[PDB]
Amino acid sequence: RNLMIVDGTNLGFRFKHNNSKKPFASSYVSTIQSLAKSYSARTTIVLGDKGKSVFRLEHLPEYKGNRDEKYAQRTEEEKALDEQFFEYLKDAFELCKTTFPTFTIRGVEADDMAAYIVKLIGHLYDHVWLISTDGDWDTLLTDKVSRFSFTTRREYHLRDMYEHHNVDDVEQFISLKAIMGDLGDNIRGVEGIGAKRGYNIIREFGNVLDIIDQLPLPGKQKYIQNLNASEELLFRNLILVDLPTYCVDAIAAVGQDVLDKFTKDILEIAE
Ligand SMILES: [Zn+2]
Repeated sequence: RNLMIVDGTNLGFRFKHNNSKKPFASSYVSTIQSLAKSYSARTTIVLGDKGKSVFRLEHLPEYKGNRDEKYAQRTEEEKALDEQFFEYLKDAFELCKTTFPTFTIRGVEADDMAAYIVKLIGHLYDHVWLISTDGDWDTLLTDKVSRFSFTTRREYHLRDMYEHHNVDDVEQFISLKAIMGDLGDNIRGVEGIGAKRGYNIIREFGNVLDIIDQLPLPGKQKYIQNLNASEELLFRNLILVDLPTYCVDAIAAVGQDVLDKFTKDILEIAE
């Protein structure tokens, strides 16, 4: 029997993209019942997001400050549609409450909880299935932990780290994010360095903490020059992207008590 951790808000947004008018709460859970059946999910855990990441906002005050700007310039109809979605989502998460253990810790991101659960109980199962279209969740991939994106109807395994992410492992994917950047979450990257360039640098010099040791790096390229002055940016981004290493801190940032209850609840389910 396997473990299934769903990315609630993420799946919800997929139901929005398919249709912004029609409610989805019913299909949502049913779809999750189908997936659990297929992946012999003996245990199923639904997780959604609730608020900005307290842990991230600390190391980067402007973290995700771009998604706010986008809502500021939305018309009445747009903000309306947006509000609808979030309503239908709240309903969707309520429906789940009747079938699957659901969780929402305001101030903690979903990936932070999924990563904490994976660590905490991942060993109690034969496999762990992450249900998300978000490839950032691929930082949890192991030979016993895999992801499944509906948008592509494809499942992603560790061996697929290069084709899908331009890197070779979980540590390189973290270093690439920290070096490259992440527009979607509004995280500044080394100006001039992208996926292909970032990889090559990593392949030749190693992970971030290894590249910091070697700065300045040889080369007369501007991105190689920009790199040599991003040390501060690198240390920062690394914390924001290194999910498996900072997930316990990310949750504890909202209370040594909230972390305790969530720990108790998980194991109280994986038993
Ligand atoms: Zn997420």
